[PDB]
Amino acid sequence: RQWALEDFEIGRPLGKGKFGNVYLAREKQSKFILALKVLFKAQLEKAGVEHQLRREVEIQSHLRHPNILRLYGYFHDATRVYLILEYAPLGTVYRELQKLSKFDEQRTATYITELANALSYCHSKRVIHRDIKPENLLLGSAGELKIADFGWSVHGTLDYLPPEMIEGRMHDEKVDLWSLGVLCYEFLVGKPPFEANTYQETYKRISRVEFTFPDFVTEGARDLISRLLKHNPSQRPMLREVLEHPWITANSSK
Repeated sequence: RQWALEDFEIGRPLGKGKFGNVYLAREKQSKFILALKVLFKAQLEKAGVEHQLRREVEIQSHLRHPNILRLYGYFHDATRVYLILEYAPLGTVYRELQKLSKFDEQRTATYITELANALSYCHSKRVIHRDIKPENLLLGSAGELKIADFGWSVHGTLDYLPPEMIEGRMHDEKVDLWSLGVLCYEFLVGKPPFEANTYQETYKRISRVEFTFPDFVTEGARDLISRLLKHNPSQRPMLREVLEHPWITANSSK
């Protein structure tokens, strides 16, 4: 007996798919614009077990940072689950990548700075993500990056998974440093570093950490990406060392 669908006005469809739909919406009383993610119960319980996608609402809801999409709350009815999300007006980093082909150094460094900050905050809360793709990075009103509520897709690939995870071995917070490296590279080059024609060859490249730089990538960029993509998790840097890297501080606007 709290938040309910009747408390909202529904707008245009942001996305539709096998698991549900997402719509623009506005709270009747307040009239504030937001997004409403509608998930079909017949899918959660069936496969994506409600277990995995449940309490994670309480953990996610407790995350409050300018670079993390806010989850205001949630509610349900007989057949659906409703997530009340912050609305990101400028779209995904993914679409922007389709548009520009590749980003410049100033834009790449700023984005990495905003990500490292969100991730450092998440670590202090004992929250670790499992692969972050360009399509899961939304853009705020001022153009800032927002890491979207990890999970709850409506319908991450092998290209973004660190070695320890695809190999089945143990993984920890250092998985986030590897992600940072795949992204930095993708922003500057236009495609992820281990891309291949088959899952077979992709795995091989990720496993053996096989990547190369086009001629236009700078030594400063090449040095950061190289420090981040270390097969051994322990060799990867702390998030603080990334925020203080000479190439970041030199091209970032903070």
